[PDB]
Amino acid sequence: YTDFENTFQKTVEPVYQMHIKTSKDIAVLRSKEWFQLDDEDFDLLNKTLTFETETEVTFKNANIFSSVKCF
Amino acid sequence: PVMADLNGGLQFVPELKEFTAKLRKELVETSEVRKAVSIETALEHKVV
Amino acid sequence: IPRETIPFLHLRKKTPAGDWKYDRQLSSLFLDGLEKAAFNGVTFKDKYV
Repeated sequence: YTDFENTFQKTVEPVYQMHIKTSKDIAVLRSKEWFQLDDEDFDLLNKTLTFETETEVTFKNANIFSSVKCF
Repeated sequence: PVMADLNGGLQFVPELKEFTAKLRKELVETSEVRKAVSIETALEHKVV
Repeated sequence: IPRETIPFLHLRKKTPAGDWKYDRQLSSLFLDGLEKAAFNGVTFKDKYV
């Protein structure tokens, strides 16, 4: 089959944990567009963040996704 | 006997040790932050 | 203490320029401690020297 236009995939990514040890990690996180916070001034230093993400990918072909969403 | 002070006015800054440490800390922090952000942007570009 | 005079025993405070100068507050504290040690006596209990 090659009807990739009709193919889609939802996957619940495994729960990820990050320990913020230094301000370098905070700067790296804030440099990511996808990483958004309700309270932009939230103090992330010395804190543990848990990410529970769901990925929706629509395929263009066998290898390259036509669109990738991770929410 | 003569004391020549060729210090360049370094004695007039208050808390010279702490201010020197602050300068080095700000420079190092900027360097590591920029390097980490550049590396992560590069990895995001490569995976995308 | 007289005004504008340096006691024989005093404590010096480091100025922002880095030099040690006579300080009224520290000198008064030290002289008060000496007065108390002279009149009431000073204990050194639980002091390991």
